[PDB]
Amino acid sequence: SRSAKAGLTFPVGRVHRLLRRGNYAQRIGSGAPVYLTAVLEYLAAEILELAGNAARDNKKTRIIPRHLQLAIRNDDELNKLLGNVTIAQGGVLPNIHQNLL
Amino acid sequence: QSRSAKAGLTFPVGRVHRLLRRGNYAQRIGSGAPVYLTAVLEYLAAEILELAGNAARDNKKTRIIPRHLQLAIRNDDELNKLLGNVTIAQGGVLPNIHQNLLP
Amino acid sequence: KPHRYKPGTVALREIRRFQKSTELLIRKLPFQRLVREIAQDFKTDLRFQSSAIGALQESVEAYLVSLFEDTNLAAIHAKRVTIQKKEIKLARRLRGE
Amino acid sequence: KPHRYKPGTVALREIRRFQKSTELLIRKLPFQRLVREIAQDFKTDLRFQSSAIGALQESVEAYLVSLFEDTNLAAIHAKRVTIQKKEIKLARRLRGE
Amino acid sequence: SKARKETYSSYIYKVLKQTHPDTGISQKSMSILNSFVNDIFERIATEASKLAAYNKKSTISAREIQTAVRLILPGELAKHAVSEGTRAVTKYSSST
Amino acid sequence: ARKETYSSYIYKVLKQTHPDTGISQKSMSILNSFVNDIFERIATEASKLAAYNKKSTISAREIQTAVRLILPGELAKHAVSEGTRAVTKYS
Amino acid sequence: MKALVEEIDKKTYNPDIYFTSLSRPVKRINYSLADLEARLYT
Amino acid sequence: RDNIQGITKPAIRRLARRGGVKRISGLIYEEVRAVLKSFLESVIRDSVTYTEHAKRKTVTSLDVVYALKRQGRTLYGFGG
Amino acid sequence: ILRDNIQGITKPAIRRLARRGGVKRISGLIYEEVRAVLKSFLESVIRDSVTYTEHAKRKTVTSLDVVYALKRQGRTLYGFGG
Amino acid sequence: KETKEVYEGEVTELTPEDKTISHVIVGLKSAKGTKTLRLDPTIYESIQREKVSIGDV
Repeated sequence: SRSAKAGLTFPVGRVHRLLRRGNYAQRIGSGAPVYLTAVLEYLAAEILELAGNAARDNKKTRIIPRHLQLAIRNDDELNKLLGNVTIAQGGVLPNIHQNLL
Repeated sequence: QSRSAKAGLTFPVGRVHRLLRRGNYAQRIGSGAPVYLTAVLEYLAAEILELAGNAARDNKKTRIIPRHLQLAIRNDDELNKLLGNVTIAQGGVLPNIHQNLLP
Repeated sequence: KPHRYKPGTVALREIRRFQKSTELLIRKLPFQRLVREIAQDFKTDLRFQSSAIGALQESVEAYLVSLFEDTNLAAIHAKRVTIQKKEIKLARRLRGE
Repeated sequence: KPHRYKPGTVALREIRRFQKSTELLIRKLPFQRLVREIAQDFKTDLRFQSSAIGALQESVEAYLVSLFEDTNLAAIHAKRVTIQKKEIKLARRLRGE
Repeated sequence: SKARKETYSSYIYKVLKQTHPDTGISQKSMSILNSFVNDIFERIATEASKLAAYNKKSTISAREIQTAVRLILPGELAKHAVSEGTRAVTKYSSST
Repeated sequence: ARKETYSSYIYKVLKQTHPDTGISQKSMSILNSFVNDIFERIATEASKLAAYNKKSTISAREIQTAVRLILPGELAKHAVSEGTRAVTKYS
Repeated sequence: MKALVEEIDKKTYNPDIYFTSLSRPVKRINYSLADLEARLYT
Repeated sequence: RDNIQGITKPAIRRLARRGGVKRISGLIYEEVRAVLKSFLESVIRDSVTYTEHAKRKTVTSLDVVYALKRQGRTLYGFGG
Repeated sequence: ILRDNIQGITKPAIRRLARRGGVKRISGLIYEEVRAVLKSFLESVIRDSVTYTEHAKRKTVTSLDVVYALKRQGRTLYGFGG
Repeated sequence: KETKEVYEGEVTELTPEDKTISHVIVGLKSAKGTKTLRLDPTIYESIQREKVSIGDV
């Protein structure tokens, strides 16, 4: 496939066929699914390394949704990117007010 | 003769059907969907025309300023719930005076 | 000599207890009869899957938690620790509702 | 015998005066040099049409009016008639910003 | 110097003559109405596209416009719009 | 019946980043909803951005300015750098 | 050399507290629950 | 008949403990119960809309997730 | 023209905008806080305007750039250039 | 060829900073601007030599 010669992991044919059958435009370029798999691979690698270190903080070798919830909410760009997204079984942040102490 | 006059429509069906064809929505487009869309847009546009028309009739003017459309939209509950983020230029605001600020 | 806590202690350890738990705080059967009760007058003789009930209960629980946090900050702005009805109307209206 | 109004009268007739007017309250030249000032460090040697400036000034004016209404209700919740900085941070933060 | 542009001026003027043929319309409010119809066209069109994509079908019919109008509008506007829309569609298909 | 997911790809990038920590099934479904959502984000922004230029062709320019417009400058900067690096290395 | 003249604000400047400061970089944030609750309860 | 009273007062007290609330007044359970009563109509009505459009008598998880998709909430997890 | 055009917004202008919102009494930091919110807002819209202007291969910003710039943010500004 | 800096204005306050070893902030009120500056004790000593006060150019 053309993903290995370009340094990609996600396939180009599935994204290109999904853009063809997704009713977006008449003509589809050849570098657009490569760019899309590059952006999705970098972002998915970012969530994988942030949730991976968040799983490394609580001394567990498995990723629970609370680690992904704290990994997304603890980052500013992920909270600004996704502010309305509700994560199931992720819990909330330990936010304790100062005046209630 | 167009198909708008035989169906009781004002907006054209060919412009909406061609706009749905070239708008990249789906592969197959039905024949009753632009008629339904011109029916809904004609009823809604007639609603804004009659509410802004009576709002222009309230201030004794034979021309529709954007303040009449602003009060006609904001005074209705379904129009305010439908469009709550829409900013109208040169429409002004509503005369909302609080009770506790009065002497 | 009875052993009683002062008012304000058990709420803090209830915050420490429930804030570490990801479980649902609403039972399945009153939410089931409630969802079927709202679904009664819309369409008669409907069916619900075993899924799609903890999704409504999950979004209701988390959305109500965020509403209690925004309303809690609204009560913090009033320089008191008690939540009031005007705090719910204030934090409900200021969110765009 | 000078004729002076008590404090609290001219604000009400200013509300009655400006709430009936749909005109813009910001001049065109400081908003022009302000828009060009923010547009200086982004892309050098840009051009602006005669339009698309009263649109930014219109959305800025109406959005700031709605922000002053929500902040005004926030100051109403504090049981006073004065607007404060924590009211702007409260009504700004509670709108999702 | 200008080729052509498309607007809803004559249609809004015709419905204006159908409702109240005394009051006139300014040009700017006509542009606001053009932005309104041009926006709601993208609303019902986009909701028809996503609603057609949800049913795993490639055909957009009056059913998708009917449930789309019923889902994006309040019950009064979707009720009278569904009644007048089905009246215009069923009156249209009866001519043949 | 068949279904499509990103299990092996997320497991492969997991083996590329930290090949010790495992992933649960539910968080894998959350990541599938994430990639499936951002795919519709950049795809829909590419559709509207292609519709704004009166063109019927979607190229890497629309994905580049679309990523530059819907993301913060760090994620759009490194995503634009790595994306142009993968595209220019591909061509 | 040493400047005999120094421009200074009234509100911002204090003579005593002197402060001077300037793939993806990211500040280290501990994801531990007992660390954050240990910080907020001390 | 009156399944809205199935939500107990210690349940709203525990949901107040999740939000960081120390002291709770009397009308909080009634106001929260009313907001929940409007919310379940606001989501459930769209669920019956998509269920009626889908030609189905049983509501699935895709109906709930796609029902919360257009409202900007984008509920993940079950049926994504 | 290039040096501190943020102070061009006058204090009676913010006072008149407070009169439009129904505010009776105005404190001191309201003009600075409102000026800061406006300063962030003009960057938040104007940055997307330079984004669409750079994508459009144009050196002049039009009304469609502003309306389409406010389209994705959910504000949907009507009127000029709809 | 060399460049030099020129400062001028009406003296508003002569006061130590807030704590001290005795330096003086001199607030020079010009027409088009108002700025405060901190000076050395030698130029402050010449300021004491010129017998200036509050409101002297």
